[PDB]
Amino acid sequence: DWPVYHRIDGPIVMIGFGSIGRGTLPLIERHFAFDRSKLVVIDPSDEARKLAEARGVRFIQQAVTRDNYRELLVPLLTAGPGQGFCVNLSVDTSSLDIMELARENGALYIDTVVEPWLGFYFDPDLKPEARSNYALRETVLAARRNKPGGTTAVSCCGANPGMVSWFVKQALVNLAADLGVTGEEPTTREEWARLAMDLGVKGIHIAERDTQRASFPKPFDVFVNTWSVEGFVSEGLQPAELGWGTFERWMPDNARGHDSGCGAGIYLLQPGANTRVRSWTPTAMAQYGFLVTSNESISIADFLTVRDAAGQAVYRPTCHYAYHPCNDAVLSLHEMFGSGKRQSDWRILDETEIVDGIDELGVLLYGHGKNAYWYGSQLSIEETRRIAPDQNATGLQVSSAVLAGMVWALENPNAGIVEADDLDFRRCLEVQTPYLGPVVGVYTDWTPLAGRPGLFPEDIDTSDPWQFRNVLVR
Amino acid sequence: DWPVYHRIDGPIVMIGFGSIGRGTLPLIERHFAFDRSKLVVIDPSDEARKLAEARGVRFIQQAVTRDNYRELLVPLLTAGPGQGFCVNLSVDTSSLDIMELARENGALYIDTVVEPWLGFYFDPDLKPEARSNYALRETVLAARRNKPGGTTAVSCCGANPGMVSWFVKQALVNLAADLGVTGEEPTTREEWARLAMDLGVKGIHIAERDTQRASFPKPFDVFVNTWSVEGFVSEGLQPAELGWGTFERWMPDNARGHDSGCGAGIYLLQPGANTRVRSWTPTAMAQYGFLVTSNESISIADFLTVRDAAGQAVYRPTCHYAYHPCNDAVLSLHEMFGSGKRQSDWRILDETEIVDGIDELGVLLYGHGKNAYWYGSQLSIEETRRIAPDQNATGLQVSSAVLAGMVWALENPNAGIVEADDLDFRRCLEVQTPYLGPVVGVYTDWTPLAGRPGLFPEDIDTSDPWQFRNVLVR
Ligand SMILES: NC(=O)c1ccc[n+]([C@@H]2O[C@H](COP(=O)([O-])OP(=O)(O)OC[C@H]3O[C@@H](n4cnc5c(N)ncnc54)[C@H](O)[C@@H]3O)[C@@H](O)[C@H]2O)c1
Ligand SMILES: NC(=O)c1ccc[n+]([C@@H]2O[C@H](COP(=O)([O-])OP(=O)(O)OC[C@H]3O[C@@H](n4cnc5c(N)ncnc54)[C@H](O)[C@@H]3O)[C@@H](O)[C@H]2O)c1
Ligand SMILES: N=C(N)NCCCCN
Ligand SMILES: N=C(N)NCCCCN
Ligand SMILES: N=C(N)NCCCCN
Ligand SMILES: N=C(N)NCCCCN
Repeated sequence: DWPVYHRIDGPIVMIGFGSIGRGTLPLIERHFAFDRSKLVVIDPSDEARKLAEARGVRFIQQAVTRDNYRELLVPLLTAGPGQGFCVNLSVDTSSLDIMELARENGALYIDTVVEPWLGFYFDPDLKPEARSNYALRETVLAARRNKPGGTTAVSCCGANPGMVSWFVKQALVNLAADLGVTGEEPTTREEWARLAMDLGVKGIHIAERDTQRASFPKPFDVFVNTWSVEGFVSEGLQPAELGWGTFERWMPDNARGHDSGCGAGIYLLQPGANTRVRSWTPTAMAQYGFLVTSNESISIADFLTVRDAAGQAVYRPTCHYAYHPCNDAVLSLHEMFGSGKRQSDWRILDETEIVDGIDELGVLLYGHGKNAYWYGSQLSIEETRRIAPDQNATGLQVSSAVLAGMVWALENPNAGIVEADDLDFRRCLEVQTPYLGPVVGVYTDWTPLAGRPGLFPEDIDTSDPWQFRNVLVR
Repeated sequence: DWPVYHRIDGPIVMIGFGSIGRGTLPLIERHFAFDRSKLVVIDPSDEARKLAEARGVRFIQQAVTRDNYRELLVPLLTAGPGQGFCVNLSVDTSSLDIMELARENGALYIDTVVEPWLGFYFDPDLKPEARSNYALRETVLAARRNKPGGTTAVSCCGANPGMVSWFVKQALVNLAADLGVTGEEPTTREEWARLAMDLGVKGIHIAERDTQRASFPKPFDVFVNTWSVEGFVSEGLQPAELGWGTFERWMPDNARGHDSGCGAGIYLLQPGANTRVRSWTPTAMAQYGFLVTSNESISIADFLTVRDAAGQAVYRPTCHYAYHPCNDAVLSLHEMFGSGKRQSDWRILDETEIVDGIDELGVLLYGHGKNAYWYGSQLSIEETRRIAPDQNATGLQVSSAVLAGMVWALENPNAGIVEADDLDFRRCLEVQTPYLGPVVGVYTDWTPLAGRPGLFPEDIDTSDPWQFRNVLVR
């Protein structure tokens, strides 16, 4: 039967019961021991309430806000007898404030995004830089500097960000092995960074192709996606953003850096979901991805930074998302950007609506001696239905990563604020792999210069195919 | 009972029997009197042969080429007893050479594109300028200067180019009435051009939204369209191209003009089917179109040019395509450009495969006192099936325009080389209108600056919303 990893000896408070909460709840029930009445779900949606009622779980129909979160969450998280777990799978809530509250009260915490309080983005007073995931991540880094150690809080532990950090580590190990480089895997951050440098990894795409499709065609004036529409649109309207590698010799005129912080990022003064990059996955082969911001674009580049004695970066990989969402989401983006406004309605595809497809999600490491290597999951909707209820393949990659991070947090409960890059990647993948379908590593000789130049003049760098100059669609 | 407009007493030579030839043959049979034995279809494909044989029509299974066209076509065109009609609905053949051959032999001619001989669209030694539709059209204008008058040959008489020239005239008439501009309806080119000028028409989009969709979803690695895939891809890879208005104050850095010719055009050093423009149709409302080259982008701008005594243009409208094809074609373009190569297979949607949808095709005249006015057809697939066989809504708009052009040519058989702008628009619409479904005019207050500026800095011209600077997606 399914492994029960740990007893949770306190309340389990799940904030949000949308596509990911719905997929995560059954895994929590499956893999942890606890009295059923310890778990409570908080979400303002009537749709969510009705579903929770049908699952027989406690439900509080309330939006968590800047004004109520202390009065609501402190009693719930401290109900006893021991340590509770705050599982934050919401939109419109501050990850940082809720994380800090959980830690203050001795509750474990996990989320899948650094989300701000409602109102953050649609404010005309914010400069583009302040709307970046780099800036949001810096709030978490500052929180950790201010309060080192303490109760474990896992930031950004979904599929991507989250699982893909573990895939990067596995991929680096595999690349070394494939070269005949034997000897123990890295143990420390510096050793991981040096492995990437030593292997000559220039950069990393989070290279994803979602091929799920529904039994109904995309409706006019409806945004369709396989996970949060609100979340995807919000991030798609944030600046295009990337971890910025030391090898890069060019950036766009509308690229900007940061005065402060870890030093690993740039952003572009244009929306990520209307920015295309040339990328590749095993099933897609060459494809366009959208350069949507993501926490791990920064966090992986930061993690794999090698510095000199003076503290200047001497090696860092480029890292960013290259997302090809499901076809109906591609059409939804074309519709939304073309109309200059959000659609009147939206829907997230349910497993009962999906006729076939996979969520092919992995990491594409490039620039090393074997050109490019993609490592990741090819989870199909058919396999998903066999192994976990109430979610599609996109959802299961996320919910199983949350499961893995929860196991890690329960196993390592005094680790302070951590990102997926800080966790034991082998333990996490051990927990997650039963939910990932085929997990494979594939080399390719494809580069962004394949077939170029064509019929028109292009500004390309033929000396270094993987330069962002060649990847960015201009 | 369907009107039988005229008897055709000579050979009817149909070159090409793809989507448009298949839709056009039954209209020819319906609306002209002739012995069926006098029709001959020429196409290299087995598929075409089998369909022709099923219709009991003479078929010759040959590709027309530069090497064979004289020896192949002259006996067919001159078989008698009367004047023949060459109906050219092919790809990979020279419209100019066939048209000249038909004229030399006293046969009427019609086509829907200025096509070059096979090999042109991918000659690596061709400069971008030479790949433009402006350049191709100039070969036709030069032919007309060399041999004025004579047997009628109608160049570019499909839906667009073709029908939309007639819609522009009707739209100018309607605008004059609504804006209270007094004067007789124009009856010469110079009078039409002066009317556009007097109305303050800054520019025109050929503004199209195809919403046809099939009973099967888009297959991976298959290009799907509602008319020629080979044709659409070829034109999509030609430079983005537009008739260039005197009101325009800016053009992009990669825009180029022409040192000779009618003077009406610019092109961009990028492919038209990967170039987006902000546009509008009644059903789509605000949408992206692709800036795919089209003969009428140049021909309409040229037709509506007012020159001073010295022969310098003092008024000319901007004119270009803003094409939103069917959703499966949108996905096909994303796939093709994203992969950097044509898909391995393609298909044209048959009426038997299409579940619903329309081809909304009209002209959007902008910059006048009522902002913008769209005039055109909203033909549905359901109506198409009721009124004409063997074609979808896209096809019927084209085949019915060819029919109208044929009627006009028989009624005006010694008019020389003409474009759709040169034909009697009321007569042509009288023939075509039974096949166009709802034909409507709609005003809108939408402009390309709607909702702009937004989240990010943009290079806009706030003084004049309709500037290309604002329309082009950059
Ligand atoms: N790291 C990853 O791989 C990854 C993947 C998917 C989603 N996410 C993120 O996970 C989160 C959930 O995604 P989803 O697909 O379940 O989204 P969803 O849109 O399906 O659900 C969001 C849910 O949060 C709710 N909610 C809104 N305001 C709230 C508030 N004030 N308090 C409590 N709940 C509130 C909605 O009512 C709702 O049911 C999103 O923030 C998201 O961007 C991360
Ligand atoms: N003006 C408009 O509105 C408009 C609209 C649709 C199509 N078109 C144009 O009409 C033409 C036909 O379009 P379609 O949808 O029927 O295309 P299609 O791709 O369906 O058919 C083209 C046909 O030409 C053939 N052919 C190829 N090479 C040939 C040769 N050397 N000699 C004779 N025949 C040959 C194919 O075998 C074929 O059956 C295309 O050139 C096109 O771009 C114009
Ligand atoms: N990383 C993001 N920007 N969003 C989360 C995407 C989840 C789909 N695998
Ligand atoms: N992941 C990093 N960028 N740095 C290491 C942080 C370690 C937190 N305990
Ligand atoms: N005008 C073109 N570039 N192509 C012909 C388009 C036919 C769809 N109405
Ligand atoms: N349509 C033009 N641009 N000029 C007028 C041509 C008239 C051909 N008899």
